[PDB]
Amino acid sequence: GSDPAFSQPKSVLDAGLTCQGASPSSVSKPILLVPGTGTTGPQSFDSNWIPLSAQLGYTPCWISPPPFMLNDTQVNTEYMVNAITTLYAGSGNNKLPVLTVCQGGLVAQWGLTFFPSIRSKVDRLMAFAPDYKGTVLAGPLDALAGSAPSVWQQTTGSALTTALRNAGGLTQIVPTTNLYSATDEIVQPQVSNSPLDSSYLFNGKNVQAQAVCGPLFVIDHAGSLTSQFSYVVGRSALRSTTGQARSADYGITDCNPLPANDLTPEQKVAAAALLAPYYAAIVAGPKQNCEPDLMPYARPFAVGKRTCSGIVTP
Ligand code: NI
Repeated sequence: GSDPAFSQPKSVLDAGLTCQGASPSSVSKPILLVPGTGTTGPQSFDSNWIPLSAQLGYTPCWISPPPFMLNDTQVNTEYMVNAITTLYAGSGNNKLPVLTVCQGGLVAQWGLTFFPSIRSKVDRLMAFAPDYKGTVLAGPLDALAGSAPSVWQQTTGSALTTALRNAGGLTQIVPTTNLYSATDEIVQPQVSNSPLDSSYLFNGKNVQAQAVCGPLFVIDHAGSLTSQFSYVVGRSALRSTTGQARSADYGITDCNPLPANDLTPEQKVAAAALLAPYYAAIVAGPKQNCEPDLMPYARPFAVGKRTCSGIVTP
């Protein structure tokens, strides 16, 4: 039951993977970091989970799909599937955690859905503000002529989010923890604490910040990745014997929306001013006049949706 074929040559996918202080071919305790839209690996995790996971005993690794995750999401997924295949064997055929933010969570779940070979190679998934259903703040699909391919695909009602949904991709495939906020200014809707939210996965550990820390708790898109509450939740997921964050680990002791306590003062300042969410506004990306066609492995699950070739059919 082979994997679908990569549209990209494997050497191009290998050029996006980097382990801090080790080689991806031979590494002990790796963790895969998948960045958000408009960012590279370092731009997303420089001030937070690259130094934080290193203190927890992991070798930080990450992918940086070019250019800044603005290309087709299904191509960004190839970088991740190649990265886990590499890191899993690189640690001697041992599962590894994967930690994501924004489109990274949608990339992680796309790869787990359509590339079965990696499903038993990810130990657990820890996703901060993932947009599995996309976002409504991306505008209507009929006013994005020229916008980046991934911006088309993360627009609510896209063929990509439709196919992921109908393929069974809104169910956790490996042990997953999703930490998100109702006050996410990038990903909406996030207010229901229910399967209506873009970050919700069926059977996962879905942690909406306001459900733990109260409705008046305010935490933005970037804060969802760097807050002390995010660190304590993220650390519970990684150390858990269930592979999901445990409600007994974190609690209301931890409801602090500022950069993680174990960060340095320099790394706390950089995390409190992280503009990566809005970095894309200045970066030049690809041009796209219609939603990118779905790869043949996902086309059946979005029948009736409109992409560049026309209305998808069986
Ligand atoms: Ni983002």
